[PDB]
Amino acid sequence: GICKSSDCIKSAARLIQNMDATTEPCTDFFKYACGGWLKRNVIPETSSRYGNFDILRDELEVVLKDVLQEPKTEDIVAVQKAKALYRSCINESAIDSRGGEPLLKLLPDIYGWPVATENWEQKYGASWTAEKAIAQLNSKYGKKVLINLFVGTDDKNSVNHVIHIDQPRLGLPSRDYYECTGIYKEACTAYVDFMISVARLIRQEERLPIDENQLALEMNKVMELEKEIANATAKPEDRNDPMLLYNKMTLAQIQNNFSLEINGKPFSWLNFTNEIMSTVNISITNEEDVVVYAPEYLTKLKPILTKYSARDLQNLMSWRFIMDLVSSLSRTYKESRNAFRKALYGTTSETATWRRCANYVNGNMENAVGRLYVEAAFAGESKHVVEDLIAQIREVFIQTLDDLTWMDAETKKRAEEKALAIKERIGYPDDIVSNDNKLNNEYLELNYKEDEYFENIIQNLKFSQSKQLKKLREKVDKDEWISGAAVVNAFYSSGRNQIVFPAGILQPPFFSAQQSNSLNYGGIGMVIGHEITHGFDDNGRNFNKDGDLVDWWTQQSASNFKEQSQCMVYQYGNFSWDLAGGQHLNGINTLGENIADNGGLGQAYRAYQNYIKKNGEEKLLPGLDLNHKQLFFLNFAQVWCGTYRPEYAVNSIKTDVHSPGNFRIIGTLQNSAEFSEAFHCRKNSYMNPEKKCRVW
Amino acid sequence: GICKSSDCIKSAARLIQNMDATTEPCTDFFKYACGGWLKRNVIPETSSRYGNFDILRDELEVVLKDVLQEPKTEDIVAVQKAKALYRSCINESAIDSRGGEPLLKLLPDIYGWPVATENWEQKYGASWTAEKAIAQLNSKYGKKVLINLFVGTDDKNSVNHVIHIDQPRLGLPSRDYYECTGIYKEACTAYVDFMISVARLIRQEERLPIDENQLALEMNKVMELEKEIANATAKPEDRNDPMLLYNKMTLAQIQNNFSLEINGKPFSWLNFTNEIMSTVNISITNEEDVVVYAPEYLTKLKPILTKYSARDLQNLMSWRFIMDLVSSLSRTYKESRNAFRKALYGTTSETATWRRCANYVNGNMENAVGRLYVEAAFAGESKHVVEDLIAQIREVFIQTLDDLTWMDAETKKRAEEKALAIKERIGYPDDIVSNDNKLNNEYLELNYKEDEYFENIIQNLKFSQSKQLKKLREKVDKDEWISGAAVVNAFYSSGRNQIVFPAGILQPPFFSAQQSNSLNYGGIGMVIGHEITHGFDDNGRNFNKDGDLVDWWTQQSASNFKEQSQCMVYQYGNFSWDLAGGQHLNGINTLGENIADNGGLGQAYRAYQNYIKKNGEEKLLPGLDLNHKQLFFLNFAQVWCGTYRPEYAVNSIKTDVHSPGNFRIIGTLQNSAEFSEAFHCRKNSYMNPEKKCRVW
Ligand SMILES: CCC[C@H](CC1(C(=O)N[C@H](Cc2ncc(-c3ccccc3)o2)C(=O)O)CCCC1)C(=O)O
Ligand SMILES: CCC[C@H](CC1(C(=O)N[C@H](Cc2ncc(-c3ccccc3)o2)C(=O)O)CCCC1)C(=O)O
Ligand SMILES: [Zn+2]
Ligand SMILES: [Zn+2]
Repeated sequence: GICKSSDCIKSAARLIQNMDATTEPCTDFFKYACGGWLKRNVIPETSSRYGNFDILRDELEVVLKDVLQEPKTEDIVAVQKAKALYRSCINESAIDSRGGEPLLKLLPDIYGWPVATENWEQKYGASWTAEKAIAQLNSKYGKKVLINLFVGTDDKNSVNHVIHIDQPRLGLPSRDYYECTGIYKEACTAYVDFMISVARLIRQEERLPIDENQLALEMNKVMELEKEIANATAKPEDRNDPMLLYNKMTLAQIQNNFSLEINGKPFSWLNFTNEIMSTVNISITNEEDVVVYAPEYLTKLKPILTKYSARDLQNLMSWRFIMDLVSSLSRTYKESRNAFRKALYGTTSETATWRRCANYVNGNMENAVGRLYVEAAFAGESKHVVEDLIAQIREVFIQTLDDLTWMDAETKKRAEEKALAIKERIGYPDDIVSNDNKLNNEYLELNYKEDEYFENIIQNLKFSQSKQLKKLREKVDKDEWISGAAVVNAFYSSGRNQIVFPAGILQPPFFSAQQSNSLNYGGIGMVIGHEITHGFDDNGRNFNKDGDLVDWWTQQSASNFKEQSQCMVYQYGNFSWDLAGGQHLNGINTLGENIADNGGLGQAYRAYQNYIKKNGEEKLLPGLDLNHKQLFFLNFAQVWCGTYRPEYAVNSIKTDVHSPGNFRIIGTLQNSAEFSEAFHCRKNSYMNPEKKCRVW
Repeated sequence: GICKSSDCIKSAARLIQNMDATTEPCTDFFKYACGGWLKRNVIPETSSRYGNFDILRDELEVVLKDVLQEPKTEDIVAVQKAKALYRSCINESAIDSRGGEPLLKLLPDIYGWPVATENWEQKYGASWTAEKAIAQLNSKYGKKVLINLFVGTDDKNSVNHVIHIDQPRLGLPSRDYYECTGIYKEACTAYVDFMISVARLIRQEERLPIDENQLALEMNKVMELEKEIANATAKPEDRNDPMLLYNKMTLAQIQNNFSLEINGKPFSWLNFTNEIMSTVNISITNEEDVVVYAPEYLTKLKPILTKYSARDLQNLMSWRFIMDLVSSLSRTYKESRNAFRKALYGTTSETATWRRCANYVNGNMENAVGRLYVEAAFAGESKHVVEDLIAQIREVFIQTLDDLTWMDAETKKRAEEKALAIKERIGYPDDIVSNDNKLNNEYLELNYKEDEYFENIIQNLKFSQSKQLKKLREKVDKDEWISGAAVVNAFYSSGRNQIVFPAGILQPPFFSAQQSNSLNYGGIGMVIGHEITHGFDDNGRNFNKDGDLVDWWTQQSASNFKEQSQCMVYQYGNFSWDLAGGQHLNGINTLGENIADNGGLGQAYRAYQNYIKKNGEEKLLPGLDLNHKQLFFLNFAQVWCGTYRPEYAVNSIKTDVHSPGNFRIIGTLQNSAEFSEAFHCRKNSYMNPEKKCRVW
């Protein structure tokens, strides 16, 4: 009664090699499921974390290199461009030759970088306007500094676009870093030293005198400024309610309610917006509707900005863009980033050039690269099997609604509506392979030079920014995929009410039409469940079947959601992370993902139980003294095999909305009665606490 | 009739994942056995080649890191030293702080480096003597320049040591490179540029004026000199007959037959030898017996050396030592080596610091590190099984003697004598684990400082050199192992008539007491056979049962050996290597190894056939439509799964005595009738030529 197929022995060996049978499954399931893997592996010097996901990503880069490196005769223009972008990226001889020259040429366009410019006030200060300086960086280069103004889908009308105003991203991973003490000390030191290093490289190349003391005085004034901007920013915990975050205002009321005095002006919100929108020849009036996500940040900003000059602000503004370009310049410029990335990521080295380039072209030409990927790596008969698993999981989500005591019939009926309306995307959009003009027209405006990598990167910035800005009066395209196919991940869009399973994640250990169903349901099944549950998490639950931010919950069911969820907030907030220095997880920031993990695995398990009821038991795996219910949980846990570098662990606890892999395993299985049943766990064993959290 | 053990499914998955079933085994067995592996893998940026051997080596480094990084309470002094050497090596902050300072301190001890010294003639030239300058580098630092004088086992008396005189190693991989054209152009340019770079770093640190033109003039004069020394050196093809290479002379006849005039002196062979031997307080007379391996080189050297000054010679002499120290200094010094190693190895990066350090301490404290390795990684019940496989393979070597038509009864009886006398070493010497004083006394003279890595490396150079020089009047220790245990390799010593199987190679795919015997015989069995056959190759056949260079062959059997071998010289010389630019293998240089591969696999196969005769057929592997005879050849071929970087392929074709992995597979299986029988290969199919080479 044992399976002896090639595909069953491959999976049994992987399961066997990764696990640690000497560990009690009911004491620590991460150690039991992953112990063998952790012992054999060390995180690469170029990696911040390593494990199942990162290994599959590394392997996907191999396939990209194969398809991108060799020109072919019948290659369509779109494919030629991807390959020519790749070739321009991999020629380090050509890049090195140019030094920082392409950046030197760029600086006058952005009002310069005051620290690396002589007489900045006479040269740039004279014309300088906050609304012109911020807009230039925004519209031409996609770099959002001081005020983050973007064109995006209306949360309250999923067919239209709106101008949004939000707090900007910071140079350090999170606002937390700005304390600049203990765990953050090395990151802050390496950040300012990186500002100093680049400023010195530019001065040397521009044949300017270098005063080390004035470099440190000016660069510490940028940190001083960004520390204030960071403290003004709202916490993620104060941004997790989409209904409270959504504030629709006219540009008139923004000018009235959020005044700013920059360089003793004041700030004209209308001039700023038109300075951005004219790039795309769109006229904006004071009767323009704007979604303001950060009203408190805009209020706090007012007394911050009056304190600094045009020179102080532009020193931060240009640094924020320059810090992103340095890695596209010569070795000397690339090297200036060494201590900063080690402090943030723990990595002592950059990834192979061919890997960075394969990723760069995949990120910028997702449909051209996705097409090449699928031909090479993806079997279309998998698409059909995955469609069927999704239909089974959506069904289990609806069936489960009835068993949920914490919701009323009225809210349950609307959750059924949302689930039935979920739009699934499996593998790749057919059009990328079958429609050559469509694929060619999407890149028509791009023209790459093989000796001009920096110009190629700059062209991509302007193009992606023009693409997004032009969407303002345009409607949201229902046929658009939220991800390319050459991606090892899955997604959910609230605004589109859509679940996506790129071809990249549709491979072992997640899925194979030849591996056992216990393994498929525990892998891809759990992942399908996770994406569906995102539609019903603390954020997703706020959007209807059409992707509109509208309340569809009764006061009671909504209060019950919050009550049921709070249990997971405490459970996960109580997990201490040794790699992050004993620090506790953010139970509030990781909530959405934790709901998705717990719901998703339960839904997958019930679908697997229904599969058995209908089809009977599966043939047991060779070399494993585990039944199929146990293999279900073994495979789910192996999806999360991995470890983190201490510096990256310190980063992710603050920036990532997901719990670390080990706690996604421990947390989920602690709440699963089906797990403790399958592993015959004793009451109050570490993996079997009496109190079990449950929302979905 | 199929095996379903955990250990059989692990091996079947590895075999399955590495092979390519879409390839005809009789068209290309490398592609069929390794195709799956080649497709999935790319050579790492830090690797010159990658494959089975390198993967196992990388994995062994993981184990070394585990055992070396954590101090333990009951650690013996020998273990504390290994761990403290490791810790000194991994602290790059401490190393970087020192710059090139530890090298600056070293230079006056070696008569300086003229290019990075002001007024070298007044400072060093005044006292300078070729015999003092060459001796200093030799005795204190183990650096052999111009004349390679060493203490080693007497080829004609395996119990004693003798002073040997040979041609030195060159800064570039082989003499071939010195053409400096085409394939060698980038290596020669990067070599001289590396001399220039280090000279400039030293001048900058010593606050000296830098004249770029005089750096290039002096450094090109070192290349000019080394090009002459390289052309004077004898080819490996002219060094493959141990009987012709062995020339016993007295120091008197060396002074009479090989005069040298350095700095218009002439050279005193007695002063040179005593300058070396006094380091160890050994007096040498002109009646001292010396083995001269390079008499023609010494003759050609005479008109070369008269042409150059003390300044020109010392510029090469110190560079040859400095080029080896640069990687033990700060980042700036480490970086000066970037283009040179890329030209020789194709690597764009150095391996992880912890990996270089684990290797460094394993290479210098092989018994301390081996002890830690075996406790952590090696099961002693494997030792017994391997002993038994060796006894079976030695037996098959003797049995086969009878079937050999090309040898006479008299030579066959002496080959039986040599084989019966072979001394086997399996896993590790018991003493490393059970005898603490012995282990502690071997490192007694070493005292490491954790903040002083360079001093630690310098101490190891002097210690290893004193150890070797002191052996002159001492007898050869019969109990000495030719390798440490933490090594993924196997060896044969002609002088000791000994075969070694370190614990590091006694693991899958080579060996496991739980994997199928077809896999064990095809893996470790082949490797045991290879090591035994080395005792009877074109070099080994010249040494008797006691390790003495004595003729035991009849004129006919010896001529027949040469006749039988010539077939392999042609077969392998006819293989064109695409990675080495279509270049052909050296059929003469790879002969010894090719004999060992072909003999070794045949001996292993016959032992496997005898195993079946006695024990019956083995249970078939799941997921494989291959019988056990086929699995034998599949596993042998998987031992050689791998690929090379083009630059390293250009290096190895010239420097390595082994054929590349793919040709070791194709060449061996082409000559194997048993292979074509097992795979039902058609006559004159690529894998089945009519003419089959055979010696052993
Ligand atoms: C935009 C969000 C997409 C996300 C997709 C999923 C996800 O969580 N994907 C990756 C998983 C990942 N990368 C590295 C590691 C890792 C490293 C070491 C140890 C353990 C793990 O795990 C992630 O972003 O966490 C949900 C389920 C699987 C796919 C979502 O829906 O939240
Ligand atoms: C001092 C000589 C020791 C040697 C030991 C053996 C050997 O040949 N060992 C290694 C094998 C090796 N390293 C990397 C690769 C490789 C990389 C890519 C593709 C293919 C292969 O293969 C070697 O030095 O070639 C004989 C049989 C096995 C062990 C001997 O007896 O000659
Ligand atoms: Zn998620
Ligand atoms: Zn060999």
